Amino acid sequence: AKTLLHQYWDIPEGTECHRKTYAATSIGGASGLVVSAYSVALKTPTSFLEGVARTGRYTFTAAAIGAIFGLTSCISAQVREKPDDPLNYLIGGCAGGLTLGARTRSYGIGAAACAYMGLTAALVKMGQLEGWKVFAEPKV
Amino acid sequence: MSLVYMNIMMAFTVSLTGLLMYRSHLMSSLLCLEGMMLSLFILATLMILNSHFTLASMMPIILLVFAACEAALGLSLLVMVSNTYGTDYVQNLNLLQC
Amino acid sequence: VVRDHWIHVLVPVGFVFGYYLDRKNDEKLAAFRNKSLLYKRELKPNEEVTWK
Amino acid sequence: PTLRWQEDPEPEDENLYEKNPDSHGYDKDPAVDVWNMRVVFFFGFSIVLVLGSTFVAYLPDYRMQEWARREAERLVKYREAHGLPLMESNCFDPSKIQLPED
Amino acid sequence: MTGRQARAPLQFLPDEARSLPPPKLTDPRLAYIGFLGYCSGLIDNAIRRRPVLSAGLHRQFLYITSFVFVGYYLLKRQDYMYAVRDHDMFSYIKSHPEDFPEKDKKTYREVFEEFHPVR
Amino acid sequence: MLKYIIPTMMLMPLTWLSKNSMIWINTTLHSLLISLTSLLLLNQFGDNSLNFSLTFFSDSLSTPLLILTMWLLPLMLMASQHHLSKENLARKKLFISMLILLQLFLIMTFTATELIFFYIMFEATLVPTLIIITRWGNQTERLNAGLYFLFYTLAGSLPLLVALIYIQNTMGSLNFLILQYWVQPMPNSWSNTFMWLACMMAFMVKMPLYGLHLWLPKAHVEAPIAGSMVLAAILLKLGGYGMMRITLLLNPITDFMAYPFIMLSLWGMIMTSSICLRQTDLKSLIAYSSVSHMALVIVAILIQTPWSYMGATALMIAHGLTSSMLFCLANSNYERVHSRTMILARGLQTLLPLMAAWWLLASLTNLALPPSINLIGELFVVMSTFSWSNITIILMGLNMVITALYSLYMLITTQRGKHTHHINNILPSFTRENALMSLHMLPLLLLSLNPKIILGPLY
Amino acid sequence: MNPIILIIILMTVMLGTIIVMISTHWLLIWIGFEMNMLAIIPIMMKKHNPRATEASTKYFLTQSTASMLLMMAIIINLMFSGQWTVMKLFNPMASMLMTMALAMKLGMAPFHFWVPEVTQGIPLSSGLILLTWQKLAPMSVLYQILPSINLDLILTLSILSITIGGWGGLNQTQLRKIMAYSSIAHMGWMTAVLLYNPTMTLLNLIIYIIMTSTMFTLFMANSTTTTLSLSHTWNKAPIMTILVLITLLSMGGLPPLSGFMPKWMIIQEMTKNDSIILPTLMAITALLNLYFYMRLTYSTALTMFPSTNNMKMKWQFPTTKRMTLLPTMTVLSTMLLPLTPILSILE
Amino acid sequence: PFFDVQKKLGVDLDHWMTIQSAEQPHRIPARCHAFEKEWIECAHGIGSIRAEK
Amino acid sequence: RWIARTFFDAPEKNYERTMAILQIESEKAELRLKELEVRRLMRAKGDGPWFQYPTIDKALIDHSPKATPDN
Amino acid sequence: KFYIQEPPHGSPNWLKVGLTLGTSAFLWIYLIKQHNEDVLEYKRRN
Repeated sequence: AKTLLHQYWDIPEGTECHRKTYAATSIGGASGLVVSAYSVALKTPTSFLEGVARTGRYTFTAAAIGAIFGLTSCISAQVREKPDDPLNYLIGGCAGGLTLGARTRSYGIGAAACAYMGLTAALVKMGQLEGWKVFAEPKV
Repeated sequence: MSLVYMNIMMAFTVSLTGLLMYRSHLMSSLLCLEGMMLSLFILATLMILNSHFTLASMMPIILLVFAACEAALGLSLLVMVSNTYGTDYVQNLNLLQC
Repeated sequence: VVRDHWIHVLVPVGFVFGYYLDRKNDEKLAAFRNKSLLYKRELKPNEEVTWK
Repeated sequence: PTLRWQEDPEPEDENLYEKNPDSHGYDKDPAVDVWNMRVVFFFGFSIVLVLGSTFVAYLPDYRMQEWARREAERLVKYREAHGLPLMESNCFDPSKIQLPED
Repeated sequence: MTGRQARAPLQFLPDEARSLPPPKLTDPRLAYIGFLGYCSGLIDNAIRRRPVLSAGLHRQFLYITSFVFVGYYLLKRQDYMYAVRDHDMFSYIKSHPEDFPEKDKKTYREVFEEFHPVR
Repeated sequence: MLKYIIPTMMLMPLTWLSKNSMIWINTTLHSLLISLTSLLLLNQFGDNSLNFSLTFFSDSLSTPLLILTMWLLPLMLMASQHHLSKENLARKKLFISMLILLQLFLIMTFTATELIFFYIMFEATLVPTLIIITRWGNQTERLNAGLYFLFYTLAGSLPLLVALIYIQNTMGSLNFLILQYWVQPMPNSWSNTFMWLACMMAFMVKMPLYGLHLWLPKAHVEAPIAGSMVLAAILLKLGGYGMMRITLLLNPITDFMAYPFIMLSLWGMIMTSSICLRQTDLKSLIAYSSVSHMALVIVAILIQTPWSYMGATALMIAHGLTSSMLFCLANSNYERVHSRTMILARGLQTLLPLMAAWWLLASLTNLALPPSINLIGELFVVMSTFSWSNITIILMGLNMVITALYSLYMLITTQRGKHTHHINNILPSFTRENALMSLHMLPLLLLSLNPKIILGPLY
Repeated sequence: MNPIILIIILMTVMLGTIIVMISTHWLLIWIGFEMNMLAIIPIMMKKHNPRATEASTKYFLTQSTASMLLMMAIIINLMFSGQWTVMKLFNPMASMLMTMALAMKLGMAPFHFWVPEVTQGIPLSSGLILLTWQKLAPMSVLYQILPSINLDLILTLSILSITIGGWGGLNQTQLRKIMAYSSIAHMGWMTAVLLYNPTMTLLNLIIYIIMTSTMFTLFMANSTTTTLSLSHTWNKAPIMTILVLITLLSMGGLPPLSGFMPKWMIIQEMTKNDSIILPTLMAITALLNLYFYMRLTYSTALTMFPSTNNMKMKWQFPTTKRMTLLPTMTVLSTMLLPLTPILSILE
Repeated sequence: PFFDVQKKLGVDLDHWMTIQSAEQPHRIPARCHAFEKEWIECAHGIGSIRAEK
Repeated sequence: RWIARTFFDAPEKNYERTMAILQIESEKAELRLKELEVRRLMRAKGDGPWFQYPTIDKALIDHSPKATPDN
Repeated sequence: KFYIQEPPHGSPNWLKVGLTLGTSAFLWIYLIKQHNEDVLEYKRRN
């Protein structure tokens, strides 16, 4: 929901930790529940026990992505103390990508996940810090 | 807010979920389409009678004559489906594979 | 000989037509004829022109 | 027990020599080859190459060069004749300026 | 734009369009449309396996006539639409003075510039 | 320049309704008429450009490149027979009219006022070359070559359009003159860096830079000769032309974000000049040679010196001429031996006693022999880069040594010493091939006499 | 299937779309959508085979449930402020349901799972007429009800529709599913610009309908369903090849051809707003939906597959089909780059 | 689009079913006649955003 | 001198062409910025004629003596 | 000559070509009349 992604933006950046990380786990678990709902509605896992198992795997992996991302974001922000550069979240996206590779137990997909997630997360912080509006003006 | 509107909107949402999830019978799908017709009928009619807006009481009669001829079209389609197969199951429709 | 082969004469006619449209463009964009600050003499002496 | 094809073994070395050893480079029509000789050795070398060489050998003063030569000669003669230093700095007027002051 | 002559719904051109000049003879856009009509005739001769540039000259002249006519009316409506856009823009310019202030154009004697010399 | 545009439109349908055995003389004669007509334009005097109602103008950034294209067209065309001679008359007319259309959009591209029109004519340059190299590429992966070509040029060139629309609706119209006169610096924010990165990255892909130069070599080994010369000379020098046009705006941040691109181009120049030493497939050596020279061009463009821009346009014109010639000699060798591989075709000193002189002269122009304009370009770029950092001259000279090494190795490997005594099908060289040689190199030397024309707008 | 009765049913399709175009009363719009459905069922099943039967079944179920959800939206609209004008709505919930009902009807990415299924088994005339009219008519209603739409709804459906119509299109070795995935991508484009300046969307509608008309006319010219048959129509009919070349590059969206005027004018009046990351994402995905066009063009004309004979028999008989209006629509679809100021013909 | 051939031909076939305060078949009131007459007298020559301002 | 006479445009001709074409393009750019200003302020206020989506046509509202005075 | 069992067409009718030329010349006359009316209206109003 927009209210708790706004809660994730509500923490100063800055550090108010355990709370930024819990918001990251909540966002990741919500996205994992979404993707698990799609993957259980488009497959017929046959049967309900395997459906619970697949939803548990997708939710736990996406929440662990959120957790590890929030951890390395919190630690990098405490150490280097720079809210200007998105290099902290570049490190964060690569750490999430390497742990996604660990949870899929491959290496090439993990390295590509480091690259793509790190660049997109640095882009997210970079465009938020300079200010690029979400989806619209909607004026002219 | 006229509390009966809550139960009629509840009946609409349940009839919609019944239209969406269904086990094997397309007959039951047409039947829930007929029920959803009835739900929109009763809600629009109680709207028009609360408003005393009796110039436009065209919603009930015309909505249900049109949606009933839709249901008749669906019934003829189910006749054709059960003609070119044995039954009208959701299974044995999985040909024309995407 | 021209009605026999006209093949080798078409693009000179095209270049002449392009040049004529260039001169039409010249007489269309003929503003500031003597209104610049650095190219401004008296209109002299022939007939009412400084370029064409 | 299979071939997967039907087509013929093609092509061959159709030598452009062994028929017309007087002939020039391209295909088998021995008149228009002479016409191609005429057009590419009169319109590539005779009327284009040496005419372009004499056109670039002298054209007007491209990028105002000899004009700049003679104007610099006359201006340095001026600034010798009046005793002021040639090429004073501050090409724009040092009075006509507005510095943003503290 | 939303009408702004949302009164006459499909008035294709009012008397407001009869005050601007129509598209003149040998304007380049109608000549482009005529060349496109000749190209349409060429490809219509091409598809039906009849000889291209032959035996369809009434169809050539038909296609050229049709495209020049339609493009002429489209050019007329186009020029009317841009003219009424310009006139409504200038009416809103002249209407509200104070939202569009004349920026005090300072000459370069005092306009400071950050320089950053590049080497 | 509409007097250049409308004869090109009046040249195309003539080839359509040209009779049999008469397409050739008509197209060649009228393109040479276009060459004299092109030579008429060279008039650029002093302070300003030479303008023409809104669409058209000319600078020395554009005038020698335009003369290069219209001089290249008959050379292109006369390379493009004898390898489609047995094909249909209709398909031959289709190919020749496709090349004429490609020339038309190239003249459109070099004589452009707005960068929007430059983008339209940029991908108009893109489209016919696809069809040409993929249809007539004459190998099993001309498919892959055309596909890599189109997807890299689109996928790089595309956000350039969005940045140009942004510059449109932030500064009014997009004349080159207004952008000379209404420009203002944009400081080190992040969005300035992204807009500069989008524009320069589109052009980087067109150059090619070293990060994305796998684009090129398949599209050179898997193309016919006309599209080969067009692709290499006019497309790479068109990319550099477009970068020289756009870099007048956005000065103050290129010092902050040009440091990766200069580094990538220098180390890639060294690696590419090393990789075109030891490969097979003789055609591809000149392809990576062009990659190395355009890397040098990129370093020259972005270090922003008037000496650097004069040497940049000199290196562009000289390498366009030399690489087009050397592609044509490679096509002559492939006509001979039907191989494309380097070590098979050998000898050619006893056999073909004057074709070797054109190989020698081409490899000496590639080597930067000192009256070649290649050396004038490389020399000015070396002067500017030693003014830029005072230590990067070592990479320049190492490039120089390796460049002379691989070009002269390409000479002496195939064409110094011993026929393999099983080739036995080479005929003595045609007058057409020698005509293309003396149409390449005689304007190079006669430009090398008085070369004050080809230097840039910072004359 | 008497031809008088077929003219009657086609006139009722025209009548349903005109009733949609013409009214201010919401029940007449629902009647128009329904009559469009009722008459567009038997344009299908022009053959006998049960593939058309199952396709008409799936299409009928999804189309009628979208129409009933729209009727729910109108009825809740009049539970609130009670007027029969097609204007700015007065309920965000009813605007939500109405946009999702139209999203189910004209095809969006959570809602498109019926579109290759309906276009696979039916003949080409039915597929053409349903793509043209069923992607035309709710754009009128969307143009009418645009001032009361949450932008997240349209924008998310449009982004996801373009990227799903791109990602699905790469795999299909059919033709109708390629055309249907391209339809989903273009409907995402034609919806994405709606809340900013709708002249762009409706001119995109004009251009897309001209393009799809040229496409399905060139496939009515020769009964082809796989690319193998496209190669054999290379070997039997040569001008068809270069027209498939030009029109497929025009569906690609390349600038000197007229497939560019839809995209680029949209990007202009899109990036005059402060959305830049979204047009560059959308247009990179429009780079993505071009590869299946490229392999289709490769299989037709740029490469030359081996061809089965009996074309030796077929060469005596020329292309004696019927063409709807092929050359006019073709050169209107291809050579219309420099008439970009025919943007303002629309309003 | 929103075509009003409705308006151009000069036939009112769909306008009579539009809101309250239109002609209910015998001269009767609705439940909220006057409040719609208020709102419609407020919001005629108004560009549908200052109708909500 | 002959080449400059018979082939080349005069520097006054080319120079005044540049000055006229810069005047034309200056009018174009100033009007384009004026257009975007007009459009953004008119979507802001809604006062102007453009962004006026159709409200209720009030020609059909009648008052005529009803069946109940408490309307 | 060379045909068997008919030439299907090739010998055209003499209503379709006359119809097309007639409506084409009619449309040319109508557009010329339209342009003359528009020039007259412009010079009468301004």
